[PDB]
Amino acid sequence: AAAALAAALAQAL
Repeated sequence: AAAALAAALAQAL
């Protein structure tokens, strides 16, 4: 989940 969330956030920003 760490990675999943990291990635999504990278995209959002």
